[PDB]
Amino acid sequence: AVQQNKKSRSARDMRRSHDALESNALSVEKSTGEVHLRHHVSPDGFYRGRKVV
Amino acid sequence: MKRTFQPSTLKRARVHGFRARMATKNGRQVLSRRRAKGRKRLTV
Amino acid sequence: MRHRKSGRHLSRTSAHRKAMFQNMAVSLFEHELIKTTLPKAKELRRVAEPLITLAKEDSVANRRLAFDRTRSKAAVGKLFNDLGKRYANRPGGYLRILKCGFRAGDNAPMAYVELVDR
Amino acid sequence: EVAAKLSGARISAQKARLVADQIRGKKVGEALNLLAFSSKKAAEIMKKVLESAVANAEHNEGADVDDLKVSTVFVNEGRSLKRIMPRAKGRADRIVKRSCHITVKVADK
Amino acid sequence: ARVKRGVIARRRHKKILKLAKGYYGARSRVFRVAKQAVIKAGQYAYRDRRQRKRQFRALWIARINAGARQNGLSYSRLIAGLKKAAIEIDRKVLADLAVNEKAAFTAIVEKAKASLA
RNA sequence: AGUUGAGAAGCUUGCUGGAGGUAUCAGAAGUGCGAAUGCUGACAUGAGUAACGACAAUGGGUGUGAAAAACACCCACGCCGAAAGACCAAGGGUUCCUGCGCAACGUUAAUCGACGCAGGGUUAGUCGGUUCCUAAGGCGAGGCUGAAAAGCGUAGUCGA
RNA sequence: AACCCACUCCCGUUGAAAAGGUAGGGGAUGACUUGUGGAUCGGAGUGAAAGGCUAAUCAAGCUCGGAGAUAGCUGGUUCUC
RNA sequence: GGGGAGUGAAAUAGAACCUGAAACCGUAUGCGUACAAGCAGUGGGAGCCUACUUGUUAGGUGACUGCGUACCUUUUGUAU
RNA sequence: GUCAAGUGAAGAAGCGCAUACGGUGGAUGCCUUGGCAGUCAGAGGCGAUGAAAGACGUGGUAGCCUGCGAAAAGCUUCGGG
Repeated sequence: AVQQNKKSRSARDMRRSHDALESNALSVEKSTGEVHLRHHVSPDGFYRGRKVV
Repeated sequence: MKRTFQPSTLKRARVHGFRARMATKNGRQVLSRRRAKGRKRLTV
Repeated sequence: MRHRKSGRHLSRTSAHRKAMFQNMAVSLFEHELIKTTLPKAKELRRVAEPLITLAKEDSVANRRLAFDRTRSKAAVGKLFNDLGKRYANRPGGYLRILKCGFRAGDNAPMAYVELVDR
Repeated sequence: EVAAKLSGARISAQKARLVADQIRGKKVGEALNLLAFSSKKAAEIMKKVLESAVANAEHNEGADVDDLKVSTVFVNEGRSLKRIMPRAKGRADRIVKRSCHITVKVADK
Repeated sequence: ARVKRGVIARRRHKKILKLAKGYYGARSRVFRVAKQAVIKAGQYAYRDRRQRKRQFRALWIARINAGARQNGLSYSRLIAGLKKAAIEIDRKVLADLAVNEKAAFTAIVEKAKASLA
């Protein structure tokens, strides 16, 4: 089951009009002052004003 | 699924070797063709 | 359709789950903090916490009911002597789960699972 | 306006323009936060390229990192590598291992 | 005298691709499709130097019809009355006077009604 | 880009390029490409889709690292066990080991490797071969035969 | 049982596999299976015979030549008025 | 792998290195595109945007609208 | 001011066209240490004094070419430079 015509630029790009990205769930610790994911331990091991690791 | 090349160095050298080619008239002219073409091996 | 159906398959047989979960229980009772995937952390808390609740009471029946489902002598000794006298006045929730980024090779969402008074 | 370029990144261009579309026009610290927490390979690569562009602006000019804005990101295509995957019934197919060229162009406008 | 034909083939393809620019997709950028689109544009343009003279005449006739009916006359009665008289004035400037100079067009339709056709 | 011709086309110029070009009129042609399921290279589309190679099975800890699901070690879990274990012939030909490495190769990553670079490692009177002997079969002084090439063969002498 | 085979289903058909896998199946002290070496070859071999096999090729292998065979057939044949 | 600095007449001659076309893939700017049905053009045509210097111009888009079933080859005949 | 009716400019997930810069890619131009075809000459063979064609060695670094041959990128003599 193949195409009978190659697809154009336009329809190729309209297909991929949906596959753009997001990850905006960042936040800053009040204690240390660094960015980390929401609800996640910091890359320097802090979580809600406390070192955990 | 057994394949068609089953290697043996003795059967190699006795069918296609140097002395087998130089035993017969036609193998001597195999070597002279294959030497006239300029080949590096000439006994395979 | 899994309406109201607990437990998760984790791409495994049931015996594989049982081995992996009592391994993680034993490893958490020795180290008190391990590092694992977030769904295996969500399913460890249903295996590992009844063992501590069982360990809050010293009986021979309790220590070989612990032993047949955490089958290592060292974790039955770590329970009933350390974890179970510590957690004797806490009504559940003996371990917490803290999400910690993603694994580098996959994107497996990672979590730390930690005994609460460590 | 200061560039940094990676000529030949072992990701393909279509996969890298996804992350390239995601930092374009942003502030540099915002862009570094986005790239440092993204789930992808192109963000590791493009974060290293953005670090290089920023440090080029710090050392070859006098711009502060707070002033800088990532102004032009574009991913061109690099030289592919041409390899064989053996398939069934004796048939061989060509794999192209695509590469790409990442250019981050930081500026203070 | 071996003669290498890649320098003239290029200029002939540039000429065809320049004539094809503004077109959709491969109609403007690959030669075997741009060539057909340029030939087809040429046929339509030949045909439409004719249909231009057909289409403007109908628009003039429709505007003269609309202007003459405001003064109580058809198009066809107007064209008949402008030949019971002798006006030798065409559909183009009558449509222009129908839109722009309406009193002059009213004078023309009254001299057609004056010839009672 | 402009411009001039009915056309093939011509002419003038901005940028690029950085060493050749050929008014005119003649001579000569490997003289003009869109098609030949045309040849050869590059690159599309399908599509970031299908797959990633038996459904023995993995989970933590610790280290190293720029970075570890995958390397190493520890703890534990499974799997083979007339083999998924040890070994000899054949075939291969350095793949073996140790340092350093990770571009490419490895259907992912790799700090690991049957991969790259450089070094080292293979010790025999007794184990295998040569050497001694012959089987099938080969070759074969002379010899019989055959347009020639050669065929067959005696003495012989190779051949495990 | 090993080993040798290949009757059935299902899968697979762009395969893990240019003929397999898993379940079952036939022979399994013989007209058996197999290693190593050797012999027979292209109107020519070998064949418990099917046009089977003779290097994934077989109603006449492969390769190189005659050779640019031949084709009343098919396809194509390039700038301008 | 780059950003400078140097060499060089020239490094967008930097070693995959003279020139560096087309296919194909991008980023930026302008304009048009989410009530509209088909070989994607062509005739008409508003609007907008740039250069000019303004106008009865030049370039770019082209809402809307009339007509409009590619090219080849073969055929009595092909959008087929 | 309110309420009706009429009318409709921006606001593009993405696309299209033009333009300008890029990337890929190797055409084109120019170039040649390689070929091709003749003319005029040569000398028409080499080998049991071991050939053509090779294998292995040969160097301070040492792989492969090219020379050499355990005297091994060379040895002895004449001659030229």
